Amino acid sequence: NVDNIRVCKILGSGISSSSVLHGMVFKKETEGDVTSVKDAKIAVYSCPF
Amino acid sequence: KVADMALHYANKYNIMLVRLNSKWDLRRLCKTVGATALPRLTPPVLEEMGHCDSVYLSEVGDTQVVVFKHEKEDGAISTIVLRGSTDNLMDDIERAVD
Amino acid sequence: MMPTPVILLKEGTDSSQGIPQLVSNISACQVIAEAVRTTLGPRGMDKLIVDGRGKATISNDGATILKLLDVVHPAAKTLVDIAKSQDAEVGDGTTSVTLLAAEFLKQVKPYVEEGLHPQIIIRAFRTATQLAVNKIKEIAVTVKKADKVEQRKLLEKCAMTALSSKLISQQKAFFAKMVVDAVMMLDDLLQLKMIGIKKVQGGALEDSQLVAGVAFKKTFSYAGFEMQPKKYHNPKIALLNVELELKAEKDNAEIRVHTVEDYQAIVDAEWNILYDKLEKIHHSGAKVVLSKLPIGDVATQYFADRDMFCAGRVPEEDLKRTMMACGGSIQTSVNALSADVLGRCQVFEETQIGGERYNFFTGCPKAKTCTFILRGGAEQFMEETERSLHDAIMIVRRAIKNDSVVAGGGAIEMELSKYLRDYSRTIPGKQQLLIGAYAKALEIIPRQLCDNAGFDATNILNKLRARHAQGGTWYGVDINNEDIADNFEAFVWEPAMVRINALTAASEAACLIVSVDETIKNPRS
Amino acid sequence: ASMGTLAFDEYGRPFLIIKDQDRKSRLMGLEALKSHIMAAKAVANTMRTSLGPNGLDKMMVDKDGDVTVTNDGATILSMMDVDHQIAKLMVELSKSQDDEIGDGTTGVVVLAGALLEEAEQLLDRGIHPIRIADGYEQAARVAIEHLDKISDSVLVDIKDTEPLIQTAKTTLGSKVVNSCHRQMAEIAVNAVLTVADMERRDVDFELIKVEGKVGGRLEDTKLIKGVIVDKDFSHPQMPKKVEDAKIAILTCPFEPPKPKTKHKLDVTSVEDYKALQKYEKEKFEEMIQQIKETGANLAICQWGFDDEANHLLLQNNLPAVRWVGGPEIELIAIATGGRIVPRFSELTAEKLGFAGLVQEISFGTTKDKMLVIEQCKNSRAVTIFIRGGNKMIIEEAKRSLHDALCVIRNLIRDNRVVYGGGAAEISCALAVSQEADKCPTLEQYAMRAFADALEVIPMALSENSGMNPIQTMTEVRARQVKEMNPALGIDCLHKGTNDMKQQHVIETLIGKKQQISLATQMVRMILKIDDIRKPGESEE
Ligand SMILES: Nc1ncnc2c1ncn2[C@@H]1O[C@H](COP(=O)(O)OP(=O)(O)O)[C@@H](O)[C@H]1O
Ligand SMILES: Nc1ncnc2c1ncn2[C@@H]1O[C@H](COP(=O)(O)OP(=O)(O)O)[C@@H](O)[C@H]1O
Ligand SMILES: [Mg+2]
Ligand SMILES: [Mg+2]
Repeated sequence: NVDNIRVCKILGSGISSSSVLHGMVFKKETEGDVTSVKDAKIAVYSCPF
Repeated sequence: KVADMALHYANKYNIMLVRLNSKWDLRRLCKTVGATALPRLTPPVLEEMGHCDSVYLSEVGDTQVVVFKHEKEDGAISTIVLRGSTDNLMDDIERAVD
Repeated sequence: MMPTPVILLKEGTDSSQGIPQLVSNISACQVIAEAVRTTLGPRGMDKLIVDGRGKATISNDGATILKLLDVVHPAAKTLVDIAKSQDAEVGDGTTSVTLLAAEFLKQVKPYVEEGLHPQIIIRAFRTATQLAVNKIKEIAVTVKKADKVEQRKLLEKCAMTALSSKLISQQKAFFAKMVVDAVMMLDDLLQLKMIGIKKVQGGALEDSQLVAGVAFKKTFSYAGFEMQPKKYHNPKIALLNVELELKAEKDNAEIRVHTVEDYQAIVDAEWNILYDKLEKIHHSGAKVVLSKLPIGDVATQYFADRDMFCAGRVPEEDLKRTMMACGGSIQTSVNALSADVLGRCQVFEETQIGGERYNFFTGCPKAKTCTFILRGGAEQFMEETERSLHDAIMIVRRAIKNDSVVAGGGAIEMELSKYLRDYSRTIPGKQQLLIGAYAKALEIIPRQLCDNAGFDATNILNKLRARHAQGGTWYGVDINNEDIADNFEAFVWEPAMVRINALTAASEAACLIVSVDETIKNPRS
Repeated sequence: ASMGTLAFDEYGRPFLIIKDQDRKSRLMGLEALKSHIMAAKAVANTMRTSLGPNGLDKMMVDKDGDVTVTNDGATILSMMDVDHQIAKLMVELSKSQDDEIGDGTTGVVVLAGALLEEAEQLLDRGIHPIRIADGYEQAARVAIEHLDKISDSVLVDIKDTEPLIQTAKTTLGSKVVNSCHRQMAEIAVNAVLTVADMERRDVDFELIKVEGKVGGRLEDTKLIKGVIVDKDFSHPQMPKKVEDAKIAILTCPFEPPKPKTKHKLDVTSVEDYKALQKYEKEKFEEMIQQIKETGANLAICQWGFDDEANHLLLQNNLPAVRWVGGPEIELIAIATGGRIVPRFSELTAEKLGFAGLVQEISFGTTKDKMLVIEQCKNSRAVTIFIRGGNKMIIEEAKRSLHDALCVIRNLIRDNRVVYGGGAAEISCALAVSQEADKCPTLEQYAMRAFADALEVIPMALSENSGMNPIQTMTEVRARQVKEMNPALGIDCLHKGTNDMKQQHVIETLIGKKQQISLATQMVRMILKIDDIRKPGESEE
């Protein structure tokens, strides 16, 4: 599937510094206070919280 | 959206909140994590619960990003982080990647 | 040009191709560069730009000046883009990137004019840039002692060097000490939003202060506010996201009663709801109450009667900073106001600051934030002060990430130019000319420094070249002494990544501009 | 000398760099510095005539034709309709001096103009503007240190207010209210001292109410240790004067209660109607009885009330005032010592404020009434009531009294003073000149220019008073050098002596320091700007 490859464009460090991440990157922030999880257990809801 | 009471109670129980605007991103995240997009606020069963090696907030350049990182060399969806000194240059590199 | 009955593209489409359009692009890049030339170095000047609305802006910052210019030339916008990129990634050197890119283009302009294939120029630029970046990484001075005093001195020197080009350069030592102290209190991410910057008009620059805590302006006090005490010696702070007002329970709530007793009961129930919230807050033991949401006059008078302090409509960023400084939690509900979710600071006080009232939270021992209070005689004075402090803060953050420094004042550019010339002397000769042009273009920085300072640039450049070839790595322009000096012992220090990113971005922009052979403009819609 | 450059390419193809570049304009190099210096000199020369006791006023007219006559430099520059950016910088400088100190807004503009005037010839002699700015900065440092050295401390205690009276008098000397000079000075001192936290803390200005009504005489301006209110008694037949009034401050309208939530009371039978009417009548009677039970004599409300409550208040010998503004409610509660009560159910005797006399005041053949609440026990709020022959002198008196209050506040913050009349500038210039004799040659020119620019204040004072500027300033400087007396200034009022310590001309030290600092910083900014890019489109 071609759409399974996502491209994130973050400006500044020259194209030689690009890398490949096994996952996804979203250009946004967390709503709450917790900002890092090491054993994530994501629960996804399509409805408003 | 995220309600204020819900956010406060999530902060009380040490739960990370991420709000995805586009349903396409929600579907892609569900694919790359292994979770099912529930339609209500019911607790998720063990099958519908998604898993990932690390979720964290980080800053690249001057933009804050949320990263869903897998340690394994596998996954339904993989992403390429393109850097560069110009928007047009990154767009051209994206065309080459395509 | 025979007029075809049906033309190919839309009428009014403009196309320019070949050597002339590339030469025009180089000239446009030169025009963009010369608009920021004089703002380089300790003798640099400021630019004033007035927009259509008549609101002027004054800045020494290259990225700000370029953004305020309404650049429409497609090739010239690349310089603005790389200036923005350098500002984003590093935060300092937004003038050096543009000067270097335009100098590269100017140096290779004669070769372009005589039909040289641009791919050769692009390859030569990439080779030279790779070599220069490797040289910067190799010769950058790093101290592997992990000494706190040494690290603090390194950060202070880097901040001073970053600041010694702005209108706050006279108090650069004072401001650099303040910036280093501010940055070192951030925990692990060094988020900019955790460093508040408040601009209060009136007062000297030396009146600027850094508070080890949080401070913000008084926010529309209601009646009965002046009856509250304005100083506490060990307050407990109740950070809240709650509207303490008499209002409808919900926007869609409707009350239906058919008895006057029920009418009175409903009125008393609304009053009892408000008083229950207020009583829970009061019995929490807190003395200072801050809310992200409005606090009504009834609640203000209630807190005044209890010798408490209240403040509503506090901005969200200020509340987050207060959280980080005091160590509580923003509560949307008051049903569980346990002692752990309550902030704590040694001294809270409301004071007069130059014609305005501010709330001061000081004495926070576990503080992870700070607030800058900048004093100045005009709005643009404080704005330029804020921009300069932002440059210093970014430099200090990057230096915290990695402590590798190279002497400034044109020393690093001179050394790189010497290295690149020595390399280019040992290659066939088609690439030799272009790499030599790159090395010559690297000399723009000390030349522009000398030009801005008013020296004779040629003699200083000759002395610098002789010193570098004879031996000596960190010899650069000495502005005060009209001469050259060892800029490493003069503590003209900048992080290596500043020059690394500058060279990388300038090379990428020059290659992108050179690679273009035709420009086509469609008619506007 | 505009629109940057114009090339249209060597090959003749179009060369468009900046949007609308053909209509924009720019100024580069020393020409920009000269234009900025010219604009600043024009502004400062306009302003310098309003400096000192003999300074003259400027009659300012706004868009709508309203006219204000004033001597305040900050007000003059705020109402001025300028377009030059450097003029706007001068306006911002004056406003900054007003905000931080409150006095000296005219001095900073003149000092900055003089500094830029000297920098003009320094630039023409071939000196980098940054060198001039650095020399100015170090000269200002020397001058501030000298000012700290030659300062004097004064007592800021209540028992002996004479130094405070003299300082306020010196502040008010240049204003039109000097016809009531000592009276205004004394009322300003008393107002500041009344509302002030003792331990050198701030003086909160919203505790000072400045109110002005036309008519009467300027000498009739008085200090009220209470509150003046634009309202009056609600019912025309309640007494106009209450003695030893026990105030009852309320924020609940004297109306039947109404829930905030959307509510509907259903009437389903005649019994429901009778019960509703009885409820209304009993609610009115109950609220009046609750007010009366505390023993109150006067009732102050914020949201007004209706006819039944008004007549019940009149019938029960309870004069009342309605629709009082929130700030006035707060001031009344603070002064009288009472507490603001949100509803009648919480009204108790301990929450009643006390006022010695509450009176309604007439103003001649005008039908307007205003309420006086004075003779409080320990009033922590004060009010200044200004009268005059027209609204222009009333506004000028308002701003002059504001200047006096600001000066006394600054004295509270720091009690060190220096003697004005140009003495401080002369001493600072002498110190700067002495230091320049030891400096290396290149910065010597900048320091000497700074000293000459400092010397402009005595020149302006002497010119405004009709004396010869150069001769008078030179004689005073020679006298200051020959005998060590930094208190010798320009005898503006021709009292026959040059010793300002004897003449009681007193200025706050922090005011002078702020003047010098702000002037130096703005001059540094203006010197540092070398490029202007105006749109130049001249739209409508
Ligand atoms: N004290 C100094 N002596 C010599 N050169 C300096 C000094 N301080 C800064 N510079 C040089 O001035 C150049 C420009 O710095 P600055 O104008 O502050 O930011 P930018 O790089 O964005 O123009 C830097 O390359 C630095 O090497
Ligand atoms: N009685 C006086 N004799 C001599 N000089 C005076 C006297 N009163 C005021 N001055 C001087 O006049 C100058 C102008 O004061 P004023 O116009 O009131 O405010 P500003 O400082 O804003 O101009 C002051 O610097 C002061 O030194
Ligand atoms: Mg810099
Ligand atoms: Mg004055």
